[PDB]
Amino acid sequence: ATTLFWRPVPVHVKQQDREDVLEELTFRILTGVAKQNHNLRILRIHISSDSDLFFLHTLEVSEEDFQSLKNDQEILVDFASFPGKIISLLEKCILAQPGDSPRFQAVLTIRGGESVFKIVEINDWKKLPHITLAFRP
Amino acid sequence: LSTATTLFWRPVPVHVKQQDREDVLEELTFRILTGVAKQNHNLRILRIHISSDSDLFFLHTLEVSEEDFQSLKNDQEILVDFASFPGKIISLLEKCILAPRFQAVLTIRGGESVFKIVEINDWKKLPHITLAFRP
Repeated sequence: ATTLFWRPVPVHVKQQDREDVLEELTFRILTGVAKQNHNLRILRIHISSDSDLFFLHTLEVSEEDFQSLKNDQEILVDFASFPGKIISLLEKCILAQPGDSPRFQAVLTIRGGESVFKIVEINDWKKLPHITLAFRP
Repeated sequence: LSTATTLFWRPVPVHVKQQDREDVLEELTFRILTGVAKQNHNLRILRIHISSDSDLFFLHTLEVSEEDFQSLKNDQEILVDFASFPGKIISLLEKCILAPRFQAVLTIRGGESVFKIVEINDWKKLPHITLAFRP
């Protein structure tokens, strides 16, 4: 395994039927091979809280899974360059300030068994979805 | 319709996605019409017509009544109102005409068609607007 990213990121957490709450969530991005298959390279992303044990959101994307994600999210680069672009988007959310425009925000809509993570760019008339991922508790 | 005003009427280079085969680049005429339907509580209506450029053509139409615009406003996470919406769309359409960073994309989704304007950046096709049209 290789930790390519490990630091807190400002995320607007949307709990079920509860208004948005800005929280500092820890993001761990790791790479390597699959546990039950060393012929398959995988990407693992961990969303956690330093003040909650039950708050764990994971996401595994293998090079096979990426081929569907590449078409779904309309990504131009390859699987190797994918974690870098995620890190870049996560960096913008960290450096983002309530005054500047356009502003990048990290959003996590949490439900039962599934949670949707989004990073949007808020311009003058719309929120532009830079990335959309699905995480499991 | 009362006080009808055609805000937009010109062909646009559109990438019409083919499924089993390579997608084709086709010029489609986009018409944006706004007006007042006094038959419906004087509520305003926004019509967008997409048609191919030939004597034999297809016609897909999108209608949004102003009280229904909040549905679209929620789906696409739009921050402006019904009146400011056409201006943003026209702006994106013109960017597609000029050369490519911005491209117009039309794909099939069941019995409907999905129009989309994307911005080619450094790693993906950033969707600036996604609309559903009905034949």
